[PDB]
Amino acid sequence: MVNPTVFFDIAVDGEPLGRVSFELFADKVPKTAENFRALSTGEKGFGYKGSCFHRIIPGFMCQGGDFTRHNGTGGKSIYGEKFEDENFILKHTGPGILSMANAGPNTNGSQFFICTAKTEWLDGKHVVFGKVKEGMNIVEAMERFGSRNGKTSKKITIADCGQLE
Ligand SMILES: C#CCN(Cc1ccc(N)cc1)C(=O)NCC(=O)OCC
Repeated sequence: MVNPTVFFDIAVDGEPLGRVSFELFADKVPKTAENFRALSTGEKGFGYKGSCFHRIIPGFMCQGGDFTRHNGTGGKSIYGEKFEDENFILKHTGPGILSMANAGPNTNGSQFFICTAKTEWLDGKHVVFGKVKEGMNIVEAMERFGSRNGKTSKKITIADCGQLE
């Protein structure tokens, strides 16, 4: 019944930066939380380890999770290539919100974003499923490698990831 916690160890051109951990709201969005959790442990045989943050826009969000094409055009969920929008109970209330990227209704895969500002205009369009627990400072450090158009100035990778006890 306690919401799960997952971590990401972040590197910058291969050099360790720090760890960000996330509370996944499995009490409110279990299907979506489970997908992110499993992708984070790699227990299905695929997932986030080694993948990059391909789009980082300071004052907006950091986006990653495209472990098949590395640029925002790929990824897949543990349920198939895509899955439905589970619900929109949770809103984009400020920095640290963890939400699913998508390409239209009912097109969730593996891509996600971490907000670094309130993004209210995404409410009811993107499924919010977690929040940063520890290491928002590390998110803020990653954010400084982004740009207005989202292209990063150094390669930002998930060097390791998994589930915390
Ligand atoms: C290019 C590209 C990637 N992409 C389209 C996309 C997203 C998720 C999945 N599974 C497939 C395509 C998107 O990034 N779409 C907009 C979005 O979700 O922004 C969140 C702030």
